[PDB]
Amino acid sequence: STGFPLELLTRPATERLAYFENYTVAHPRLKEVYEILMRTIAEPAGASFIFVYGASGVGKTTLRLRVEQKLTELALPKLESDRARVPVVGIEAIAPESRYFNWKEYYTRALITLEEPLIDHKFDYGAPALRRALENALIHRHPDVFFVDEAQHFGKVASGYKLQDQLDCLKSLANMTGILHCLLGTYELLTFRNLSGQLSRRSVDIHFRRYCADSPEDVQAFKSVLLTFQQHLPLAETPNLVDHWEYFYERTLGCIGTLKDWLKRVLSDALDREATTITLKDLQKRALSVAQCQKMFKEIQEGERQLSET
Amino acid sequence: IAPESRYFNWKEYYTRALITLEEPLIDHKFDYGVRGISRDNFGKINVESKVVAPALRRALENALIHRHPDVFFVDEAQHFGKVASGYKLQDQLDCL
Amino acid sequence: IYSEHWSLNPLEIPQRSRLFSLEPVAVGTPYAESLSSYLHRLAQAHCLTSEKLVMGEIAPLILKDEDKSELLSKNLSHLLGNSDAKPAINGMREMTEKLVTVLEELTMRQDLRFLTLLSWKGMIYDKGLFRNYRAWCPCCCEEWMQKNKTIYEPLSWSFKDVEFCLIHKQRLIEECSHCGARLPVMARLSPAGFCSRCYGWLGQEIKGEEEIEKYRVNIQGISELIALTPQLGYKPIPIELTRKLQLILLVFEQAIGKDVKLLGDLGGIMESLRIASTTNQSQPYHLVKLIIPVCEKAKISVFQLFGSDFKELGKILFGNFSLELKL
Amino acid sequence: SEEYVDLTFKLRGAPIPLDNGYLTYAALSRICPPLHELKSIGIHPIAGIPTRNNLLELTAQSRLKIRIYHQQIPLIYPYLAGQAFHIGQNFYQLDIPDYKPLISSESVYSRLVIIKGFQDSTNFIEAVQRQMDNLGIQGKIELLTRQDGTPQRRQLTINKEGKQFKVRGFGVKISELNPEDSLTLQEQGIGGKRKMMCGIFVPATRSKEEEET
Ligand SMILES: Nc1ncnc2c1ncn2[C@@H]1O[C@H](COP(=O)(O)OP(=O)(O)OP(=O)(O)O)[C@@H](O)[C@H]1O
Ligand SMILES: [Mg+2]
Repeated sequence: STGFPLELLTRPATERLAYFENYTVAHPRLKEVYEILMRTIAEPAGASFIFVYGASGVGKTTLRLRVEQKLTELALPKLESDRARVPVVGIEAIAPESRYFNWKEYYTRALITLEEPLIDHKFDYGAPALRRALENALIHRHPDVFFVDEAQHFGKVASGYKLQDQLDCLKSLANMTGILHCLLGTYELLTFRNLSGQLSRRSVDIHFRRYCADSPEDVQAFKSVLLTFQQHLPLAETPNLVDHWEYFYERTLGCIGTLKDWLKRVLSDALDREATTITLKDLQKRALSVAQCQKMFKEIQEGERQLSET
Repeated sequence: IAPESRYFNWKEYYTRALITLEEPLIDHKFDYGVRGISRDNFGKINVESKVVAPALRRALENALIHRHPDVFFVDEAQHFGKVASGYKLQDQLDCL
Repeated sequence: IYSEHWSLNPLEIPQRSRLFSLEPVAVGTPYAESLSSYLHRLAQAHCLTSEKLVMGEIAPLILKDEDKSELLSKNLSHLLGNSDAKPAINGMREMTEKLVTVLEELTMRQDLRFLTLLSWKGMIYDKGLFRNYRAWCPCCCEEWMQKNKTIYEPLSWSFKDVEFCLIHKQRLIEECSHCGARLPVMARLSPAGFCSRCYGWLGQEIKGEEEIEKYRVNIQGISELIALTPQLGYKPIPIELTRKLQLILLVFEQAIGKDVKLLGDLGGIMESLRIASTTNQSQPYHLVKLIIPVCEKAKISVFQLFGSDFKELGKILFGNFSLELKL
Repeated sequence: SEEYVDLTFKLRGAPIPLDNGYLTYAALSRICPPLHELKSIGIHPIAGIPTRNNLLELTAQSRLKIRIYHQQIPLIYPYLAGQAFHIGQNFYQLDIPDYKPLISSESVYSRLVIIKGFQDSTNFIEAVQRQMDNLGIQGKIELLTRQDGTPQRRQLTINKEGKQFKVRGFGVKISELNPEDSLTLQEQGIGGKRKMMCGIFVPATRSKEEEET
C-alpha cells in the first residue's frame, strides 16, 4: 500500500521513527543495479572483481546489505545439511592511522568476521601467517562472495605503483581461494578499476548512477520517489513534498540516501515538537550547507567525467 | 592532544580515549579484545607499550559498540591538523 | 509510485562450526587417516600448532574446571597424558573417547569415531596392539607429496603387527633418518610426514626386501578391520561377535568330527576359542593373537567375519569345511 | 500352521506404556540390526496388568512374542537370545526364547490395524475387506466396541526425530474363516505395520479380554 499503517499515529514517537528508519524504497536504479549484481554473483563468468562505484549516498551500503540478506536466505535451505559454509562475507575497509594502508589489520579483521579461533596466537607453517590463515579459511568455509566496503581506503599509499599493488595483494589472496571479491566504494575507486590486464579482464564494473536532473525520465523518477516518501512519512497529516522538488534536488544532488536522511531529520524534528505537518522552514532547518553540496557535486562530476570513458 | 613531534600520535589518542571512556564502577567485566589491555587492582586499566596501535584501536571499537555512547566529544579538534604530508589531512579525517 | 518495500532483517542461519569441517581421508578403506594425523591437519589448516589449537579449543571442553586462558600456556601432556601418549591414542582409550567426542561436537561431523577403535571397545584388547613410537612409510609420503596429495598417517601404521606397506612392500621406519631419534605421535608441532623433532623429511625411496608373506595375513586382516567399521552402519554388539566366534567353533568341531587329522592343525585354536567362549563375553578378545588366526584357519577374511550376517557366515563356513549343515 | 513360528521371550523389567509400539521396535532394532530390514516379521502385543496412568505392569505371563518365518530365525536368534535392551531409561531383559506354533481357530482378532488414509469406521471396514479379498480369505468383518458400543480406536505414537506422528486404527474381529484361511490370516495379517506392533492376529479370546477392560 502507498500509505503507512494507520495505527502508528496512536503509537509513541519512537515507534513511528523506527517504522520510518527500517523502511526503504526501491527506485529503478537501485533495483537495476541489484539485478545486475546478483546476476554477476550467480555467474561470475571468470571475473574475480565486481567493482561498484557510486556517489556518496546513492545506496551502496543498503544494496550491499540487501544482497547479503537475499543470498543468505537463498542459501539457507541447505546450510542445515552442510556446516562451515558461511554464505556471504561482508566487511568494511579501515582507513589507516599511519600513512600507508595496513594489511595485517585487514587480514585479522577478515579472520574475526569468519569467527576464526585463536587469531592472535596463530603460526606460520613454513604478515604471511595471517594471510595463509585467511586463504585457508576462505578455501574451507567456502563463501559465495566477499564484499569489501569503502574500497577507496585501499589506496591510502603514497606510492602510485603500490596503489595497484594493494589490489595485487587482494588478487593473490583471491586466486588461491577462488572467492569472488566485489569491492564497493566512492568515486575514488576509479583509479583502481582496470589498471593492468589482470584487473582489466577479471573485473566487471557496475556504476551506481545517481538521478541527474537533465533527463525528464530521471526527473519524473525523482518526483515519484518524493511522492512515495511523502505518502510513507508517518505523520498525522501528509505534507505536500512534490511541489518543492527543485529545493529537494538542490540539497540532495539526486542521491536517494541523502533525501532519506534529510527526511528522517525533518520527521524527527516534527515528532519531537508533536507537529502534524512538515513546513518549508522545517526542511530549511536541517538542510545541508551550500558549500557541502558544492563540494559533493564537484566530486561526483569529476567521477562521472572519469567514468564517461566509452 | 597537541603532539610534541610533527605527527599526531594516534596511539596516545586511542589509549586516552579508552582510559577516559572506561571509568565506571568495577562491576562491568567486559573482557576487551587484544591481550595487552586489562583492568588492575585499583580499577584503572593499563596498556603496555608493547601493544600496537591498531589493536588498541580495535579494542576501542569493541568498547564503544558495547557501551554505545550517544556522542563522542573531542575538544580543540584542530590538533588533528599537525602533520607533515599535505594530503595527510584527508587521511586523518578518513581515519576518524 | 513504487509499492516495493524491502526488508533488511537478518536471517539467523544455523550456528557454524567452531573448527573447519575437514573431511577425513579414505574413510572406509585400508588407508584411513588416524585421529592424530587429522588433528595435525586441522591445526595446519588453521595456521596453528597442534598443541596451541588443543589448549585453545579442545582443552576447555575436555578439562572441565580450569581457566581457559591459564590453560593456553601449558604443555600438551597436561590434558593428553604423555606419560602414556604413544600411537595408542588411536586406540580405544578413555582420553581417545573424550577427544573424539569433543572433536565431533566442535565440527559437528559424524565420522571421526571411525578414525579410531572406540567402536571396538570391549571387543579387542588394548595391550600388545599399538606401537609405542611413531612409524611411517617413506615411499607413501614421497608418492603422496609428488602427486600433490594430502599427507597423513594411516591407522595401519600405528599397529605393532603392521610393519609393511602392501602398496610399496616397504618395511615401516620408526627412526628419523636425519636426527636419529624416534618421534612421539603427539608433539607441539608434528605435521604429517615431517620429523617432529628436527623438522627433517621422512619420505624416501626405501626398498623392502624381507619375507612379507609372514605378516601378510596380519596386515590384511587389520586393514580389513579398519576399512569395515565405517561400512557397518551401527555400533557393533559384543555378543554378536562372541556368537559368531562360537559358530566358528562349532563349525571347527563338526569338521574335526568329520576329519580327525584337522585336530592336529586346529587344536590350539580350538582351545583358545573355547577359553574365549568360557570367559566373560564382555571381555575383549586379542585381535592378532585370537581372531586373525581363527578366521585364517577358517579360511575366512576379517571382512567376511565382521560384515556378513549369521546366515551367510554359516553357509560360507559349511562350504569351506564341506559340511552338510544348513542354518 | 507349523510353517510359521511365534518367537516368545520371557520379558521382565519396568512398567511400559500401553502404546509402546515404536519404543520397543526401536529398542529391538537398536539391539538387532537385521530386524530393521526383514519383511515377514511381526510382534505380538505384550500382555500384563495395566495401571491407572495408561501403563502396563509386566507379570509372569508377560512376554515379548515375535512372528517370523522359520527360514529367518537364525538371523534374529543371536541378537535376542539372553539379550537385554533399554526403552528410554528402563532396562528390559529377555530369556532363552521358546517356539510356539501358529494354531488355527474358528474366529480371530487384532488389537490395532492401520491402513493409510482411512479414519472412518465404514471405509475402514471396506479397506479391511479389500485386503481380505487380496489374500484369498473368506469371513465376516466386525469392529471391537467399547462399553458404549462405539467402535474402539487405538492410537500409535511414532516419535520419529523431534516430531511425532499420529496414526489411528481399529480393532478388527473376523469370524468364520475355515482353519486354512484362518492360518493364512494370522500369518499375513492386515495393516502392514506388523513391525510397528499392530497387524498380528490372535485367537478370539483375547478380543474378549480387551473388551472386558
Ligand atoms: N533507496 C533508499 N531508500 C531508503 N533509504 C535509503 C536508500 N538508499 C540509502 N538509504 C539510506 O542511506 C543510509 C545508508 O547509507 P547510503 O548507502 O545511502 O550511503 P553511501 O554513501 O552510498 O555509503 P557508504 O558511505 O557506506 O559508502 C541509511 O540511512 C539508509 O536508510
Ligand atoms: Mg553508506
